[PDB]
Amino acid sequence: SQRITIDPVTRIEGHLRIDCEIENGVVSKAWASGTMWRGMEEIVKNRDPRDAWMIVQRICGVCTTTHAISSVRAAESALNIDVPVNAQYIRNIILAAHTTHDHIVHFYQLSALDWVDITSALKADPAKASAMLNGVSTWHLNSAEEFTKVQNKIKDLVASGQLGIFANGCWGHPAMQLPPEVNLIAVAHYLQALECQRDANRVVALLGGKTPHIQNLAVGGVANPINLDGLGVLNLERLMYIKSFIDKLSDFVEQVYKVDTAVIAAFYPEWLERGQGAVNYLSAPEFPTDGKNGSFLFPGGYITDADLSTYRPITSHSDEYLIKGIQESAKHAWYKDEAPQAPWEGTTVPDYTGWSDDGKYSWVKAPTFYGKTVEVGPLANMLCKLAAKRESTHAKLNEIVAIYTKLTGKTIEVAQLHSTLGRIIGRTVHCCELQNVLQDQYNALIVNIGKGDHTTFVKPDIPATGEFKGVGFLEAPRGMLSHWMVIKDGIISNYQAVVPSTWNSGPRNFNDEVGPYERSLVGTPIADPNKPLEVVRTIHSFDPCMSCAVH
Amino acid sequence: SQRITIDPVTRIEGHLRIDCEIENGVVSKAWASGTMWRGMEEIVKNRDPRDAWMIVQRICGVCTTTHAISSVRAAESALNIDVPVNAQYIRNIILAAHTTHDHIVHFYQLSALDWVDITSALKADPAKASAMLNGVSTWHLNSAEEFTKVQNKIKDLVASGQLGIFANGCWGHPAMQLPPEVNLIAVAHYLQALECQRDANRVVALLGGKTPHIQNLAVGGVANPINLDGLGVLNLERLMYIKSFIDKLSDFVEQVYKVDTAVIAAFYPEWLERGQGAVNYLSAPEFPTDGKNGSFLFPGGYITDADLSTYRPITSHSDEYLIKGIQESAKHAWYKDEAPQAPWEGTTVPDYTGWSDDGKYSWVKAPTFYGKTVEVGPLANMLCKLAAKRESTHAKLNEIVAIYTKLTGKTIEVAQLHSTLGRIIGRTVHCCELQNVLQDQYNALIVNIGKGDHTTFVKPDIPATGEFKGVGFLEAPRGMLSHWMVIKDGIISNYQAVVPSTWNSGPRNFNDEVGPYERSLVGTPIADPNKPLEVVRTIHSFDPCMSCAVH
Amino acid sequence: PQRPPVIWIGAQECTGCTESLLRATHPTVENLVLETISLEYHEVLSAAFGHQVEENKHNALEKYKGQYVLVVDGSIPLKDNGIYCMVAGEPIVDHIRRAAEGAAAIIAIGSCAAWGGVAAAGVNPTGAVGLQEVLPGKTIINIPGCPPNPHNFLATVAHIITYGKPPKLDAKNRPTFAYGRLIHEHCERRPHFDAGRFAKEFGDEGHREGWCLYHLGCKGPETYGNCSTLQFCDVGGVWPVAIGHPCYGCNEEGIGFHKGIHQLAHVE
Amino acid sequence: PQRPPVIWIGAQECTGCTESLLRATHPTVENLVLETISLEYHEVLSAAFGHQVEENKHNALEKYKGQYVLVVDGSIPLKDNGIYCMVAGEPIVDHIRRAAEGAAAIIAIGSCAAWGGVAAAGVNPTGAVGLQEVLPGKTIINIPGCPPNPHNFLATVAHIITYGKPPKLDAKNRPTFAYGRLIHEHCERRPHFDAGRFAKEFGDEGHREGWCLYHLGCKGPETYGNCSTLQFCDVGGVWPVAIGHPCYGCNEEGIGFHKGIHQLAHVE
Ligand code: NFU
Ligand code: NFU
Ligand code: SF4
Ligand code: SF4
Ligand code: SF4
Ligand code: SF4
Ligand code: F3S
Ligand code: F3S
Ligand SMILES: [Mg+2]
Ligand SMILES: [Mg+2]
Repeated sequence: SQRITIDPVTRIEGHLRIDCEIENGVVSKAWASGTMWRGMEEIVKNRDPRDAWMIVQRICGVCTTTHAISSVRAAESALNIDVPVNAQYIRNIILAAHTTHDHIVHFYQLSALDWVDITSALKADPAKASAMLNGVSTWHLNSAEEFTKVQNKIKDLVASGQLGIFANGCWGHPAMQLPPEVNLIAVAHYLQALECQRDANRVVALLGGKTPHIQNLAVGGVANPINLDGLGVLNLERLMYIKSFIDKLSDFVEQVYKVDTAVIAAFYPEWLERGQGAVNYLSAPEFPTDGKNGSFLFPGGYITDADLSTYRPITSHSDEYLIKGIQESAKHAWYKDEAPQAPWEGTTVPDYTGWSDDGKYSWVKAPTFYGKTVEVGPLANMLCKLAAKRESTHAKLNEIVAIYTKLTGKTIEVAQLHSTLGRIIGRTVHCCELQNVLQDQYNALIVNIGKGDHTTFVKPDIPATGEFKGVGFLEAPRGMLSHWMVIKDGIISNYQAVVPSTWNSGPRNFNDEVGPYERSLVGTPIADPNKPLEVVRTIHSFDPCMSCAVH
Repeated sequence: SQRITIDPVTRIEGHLRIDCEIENGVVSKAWASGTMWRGMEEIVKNRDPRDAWMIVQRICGVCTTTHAISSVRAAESALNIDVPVNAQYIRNIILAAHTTHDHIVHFYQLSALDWVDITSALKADPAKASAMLNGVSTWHLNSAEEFTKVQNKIKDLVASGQLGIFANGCWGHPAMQLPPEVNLIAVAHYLQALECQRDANRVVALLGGKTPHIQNLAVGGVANPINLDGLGVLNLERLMYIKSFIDKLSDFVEQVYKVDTAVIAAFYPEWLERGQGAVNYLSAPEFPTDGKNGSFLFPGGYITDADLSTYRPITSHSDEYLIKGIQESAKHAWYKDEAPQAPWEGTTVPDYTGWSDDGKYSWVKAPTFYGKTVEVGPLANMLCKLAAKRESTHAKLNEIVAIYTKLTGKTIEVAQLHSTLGRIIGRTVHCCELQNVLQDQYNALIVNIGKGDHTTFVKPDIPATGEFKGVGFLEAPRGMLSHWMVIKDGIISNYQAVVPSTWNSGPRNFNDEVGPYERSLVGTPIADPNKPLEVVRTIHSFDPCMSCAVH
Repeated sequence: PQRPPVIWIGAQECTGCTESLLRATHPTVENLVLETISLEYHEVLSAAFGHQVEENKHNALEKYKGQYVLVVDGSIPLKDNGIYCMVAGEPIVDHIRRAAEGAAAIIAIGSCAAWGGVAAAGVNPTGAVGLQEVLPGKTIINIPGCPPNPHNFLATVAHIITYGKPPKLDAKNRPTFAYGRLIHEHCERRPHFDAGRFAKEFGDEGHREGWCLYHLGCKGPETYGNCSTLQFCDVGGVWPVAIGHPCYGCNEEGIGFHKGIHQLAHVE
Repeated sequence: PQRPPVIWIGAQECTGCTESLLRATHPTVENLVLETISLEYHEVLSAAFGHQVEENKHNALEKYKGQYVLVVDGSIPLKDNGIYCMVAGEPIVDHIRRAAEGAAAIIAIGSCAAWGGVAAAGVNPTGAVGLQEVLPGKTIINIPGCPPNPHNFLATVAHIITYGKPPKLDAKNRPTFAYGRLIHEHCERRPHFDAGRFAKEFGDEGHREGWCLYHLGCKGPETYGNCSTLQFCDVGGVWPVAIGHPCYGCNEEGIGFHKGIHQLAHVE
């Protein structure tokens, strides 16, 4: 039984340590550890409920926007506020555009170099690389000439002997299975992605006031002043500018990102056969479109036993079934109180004891839903949508499968979605569907303004006395996010965040059940224990965010 | 025998009427007429010399920048001002970036539809079109996929009821000689050009304060405040932004515009054999780099009898030889005073007599240099630089000719440059060399600021009494520009502009010699006198600007 | 789908207002003409010339009667019976009045068309006037500036297309979203003005700290527009005052091209 | 041609400061990393992980001793002997003191690294401090904001590379080009502030006219920065108050994360 540690795990957000036991070239047991804590839950305590979102947004700047919106939703929940529909349109556009940037960056900047060897890309024939994409994609930047410009940038980087960021990576590793040509294709796409994600953030910026960290929200709605005829406010000219960037996203997402995920899968088919993190999945519905915080564009729900037939829909952020099930345990985390806590009754009292395989080993709490461990994130959200018979999701998944089929002569069944590649696929599908969310919600805003509705804000009435508890759900890039606020005598008496990477990276829980990261690693083949590329591959599929996991 | 009129000539700036007599299907005689007048010379009169540039910039918005810089240079000449060298770097960067936008738009938006048939492009095979460019250009946007997307846009436009801009053009006209594939290529590049020209103007905007119509000049220098450590002024961050846009220009210029020039020439070889407008050529030296208004990056001069050995260089904007030679005559224009006038003594009093074939027929004056008719513009500037043995110009021209040769197996001698396509080639060569001007001058500005020089402005001493005269020369996108200012008792007593298109589009002069547009048309074959595309082709090669020509 | 028709006629124009379209980003000029409108007549851009371009105009005037927006840049010269601007052998005034009859809406883009502009300044040799003067019984939308930010025009056209009516207008028929406020009443240098922090000459210490330009002759105090906020070219931070030169008042009748650059706003 | 080495260490960071680079345009991140600098260590972007990436750090620290610029984002937790941020089994405070030894220059990017920021607010659970407090005797360039405009950082690095010295700094060691002035002393809504034209509640008449946000709790009056001028994302017109929300004072110690959103600022 050989012991390895990967610390730091790079190409994630935040500070993560992964330990594995390896027996007979295969990991037999794992531990995931969040190694940095800030105490954000305590930092926002005792403040006006209206101030929380600006503070708690700083839980993470990668999934910026998410904690901000979840925080206001939680205050709105506590105070029984109906959000103006214009304010929902605005929040929705921001969330969808942000998640667009987020998924693109995760696939390319954070994940690609797990599966792609840049040194191999040097050996490629650009003409052949370009040719093998004919009839596979309509992207306009797949020319031999584009690929050569990219190849020369790599050559020159290598020539300088300053590889920097790209130095000492897993080049030449036995698990790198792409031909030189598709290595070069992917690197060219990596660079192109950076343009696409910038456009996505320009959408976020025009509504948020900037990004990272938007600044246009309020408990009660948004701070954008809608006035078609106003100077210096959200007028038609500004809305046209927003639309201009929304329109630039779809092609890269559909013709590159979507196609590259089927291509990666085609060359790594056994990764559809490992990396399962859980048999239980949860997602919240997202993108409300009425004046009552409901009518979501995306459905949510709960699946158990890896069986879509068990699908229990969740179509309301006020669903008591969802609210009552959630608890967190610090039995194996560095906090004092170890029994499972409902977040409204949660505590976060640090108790650092150092690393113990059998005791406490992480700053991440271990969440459960009615006692079960649950994977959250795009896989969970895809499975829920499939189970809900959302035609759009089936159609989009089938589009990716169809490309995989053209490439391999094989198909992908729902059973193979419980896997490292299935998880990657769920995220790509999410990103693709979000482009229609952006178009629909922009149009809805335009038409609603046309009807004469410029309302963006409902003034919160926060009573000077009495206790109020609120919970704000949000389906973030990485999974179901929830903020839990208790107000007492007009100020925050308790605040607890249960974040998607908390579900996934959580350590062993109150009954010692390992979390999704830890479960997913069991069975991972290791060619070289000094270069455990294979574990990093699986862990990256969850898109770890540790400032999120720990806060 | 047959008489035709083309009124309006489209795809130029301003209002131009062209009349032709046709004999045996060939034009035997032509008239060029500027049909709109504003009286900009009269409008500036009696004002502070410092006010002129903001007013006369409005002579033109296509060649914005040019009249502003020429106007300040004229006031500076009158008052013997040495322009601070940083202000020169800034003026030059603006002029070179603007001219880059100008030339690109002229080749594509103004000119290509003379040579390119959009209906034929629909019939093209995108894969064939892309394959033709293999080894011809390294541009990254020549893929079959790009060309398909472009083809579909045209298909969709035609399919709709509404061709708009493209309605009722010379589609199917016998002088349209491009194959479907090359038509498609050119239309794809027409669209891509629009991005390149936008980037060129972002450079202009960041120093000028906006475009069209910059606002950063002064008699005495510029209004940009250089201070690397200052908030809200021209600091290192702003300069870096400028550089980011400068860097974006060169690939399209070198790999698309330069290449398309040769392919157009490849399919239109006879257009190297007609369209000569003159045997005499004039240009001003340009882009001063010292603190004494000299040391020009580009040389200027005078050439007679279509013979480069006659080249008399001009290396100073205060060269009397150039200053003494210039006169204008309204013998055949709608002004009262008809004998040739030196511009310091020029008048501009309207005398509209309506059209007369033998009398007056234009609002454009007819300029001469020592009594001779002269062509100005990029062909003039190219010829002068070649005559001056400027290695950069020869090298750049040779690159274009070599592409021609790769395409045709034929060559281009200097003799053939005296033509419609030679004039087009001059313009392309000018755009290409200007990219090095941008790099050079940006770097010079950066090093000079690092030496501690942040001077941008010397306050002018303007005497309350006495007479002073100055001339400001500038090599504009369409040729040598000159603004002639007389100051009397603190104010402007006379102001005369002699503009490049005045030289080229001028009507018969005092000695009845036709101007360059008029000469260029003799010999032009006409397939259809009701659609004289062949005339429009040659005239467009001069890049007419009639608000400039007439002012 | 069918795109709203636009007919564009240039009178005494420097073509700067057309050129502003080439700087536009929302929409870009190519998305403008391929997706948002049908540009049925435009002399600067049209493939057709001469007799074929006049065919295009009459055909569009007929086919899209009562549906097109008519745009005019440049001033209209009234002196000597219109002869100072003649296209296809007729005064530009005539082309314009004919086009105005079938117009769904009429826009004067640029200060020249809005109020005569530079061409009508000084002694006004051609008797240049604004479009509203030429078309006295029609409601003309004025979009001034020399040239305005193209989106002042584009968002006005988009309002008509999207919502079926022009945007809200001030007393001078300028869209309020762009011209409802003095530049000075929304200028980022106002604190320097308030504190008496003034640039006195270009290149001086105050100038190089981004101080107020009032004493360089800034016309912001009497010029309505959106130059300080919308600014220009969508790159961020660019308008004349931000790059270091006073507003000249080009938007505003009686200011731009009347007052000296360095004449103070409180001086007539 | 060799590129200047940079070593980036993340302490208690939300990654927003690294993310700001992905919005940059001059240079873009890809141009930054391939052309402008050599980014020798960065946890978020490095191909290598674990032992391999820690090798890269050790190698770069040695090879470029006295040459690299060290960047730190996130606060540094000192409580309980540094255990609140541990990478590769050691307190981040130790990684940072080691790397600071051979640094040519040292930059604290973001308010967390500059002065403790949000992570040191309230009761400060981890005893988080700013970089200057952990590195006494060293000159720390502070580029605050949460996160700053990435060009506040990029132009600082560029000044260092191009002219061999840091840009001019204020008393708090912030580059004057970006932090030399109160936002309120260069804010385009100052005229409304002066006139008494205030938004009182999001969505009200004044708010929808773009009036001053002082009474919504704008911290512009007590916050140094360039948010009103350079603004954000290089699209033009984008900063928090332009969008309709008060400045929170995220740049400024004692303001952001200490005062309530709707708490009024002091005005000089
Ligand atoms: N997506 C996301 Fe965060 Ni940095 C996680 N985990 C979210 O709430
Ligand atoms: N280039 C140019 Fe203009 Ni519209 C001409 N002719 C000139 O000065
Ligand atoms: S307004 Fe200015 S830009 Fe438009 S035409 Fe008149 S002068 Fe040219
Ligand atoms: S610069 Fe012009 S507009 Fe801005 S404050 Fe000073 S005077 Fe007013
Ligand atoms: S400064 Fe703001 S953005 Fe940078 S790390 Fe601290 S919280 Fe995140
Ligand atoms: S309070 Fe805020 S919004 Fe009002 S002027 Fe000052 S900075 Fe601008
Ligand atoms: S001169 Fe004109 S463009 Fe704006 S800043 Fe002044 S109004
Ligand atoms: S909150 Fe921060 S980003 Fe600028 S506007 Fe205020 S300082
Ligand atoms: Mg928590
Ligand atoms: Mg003249």
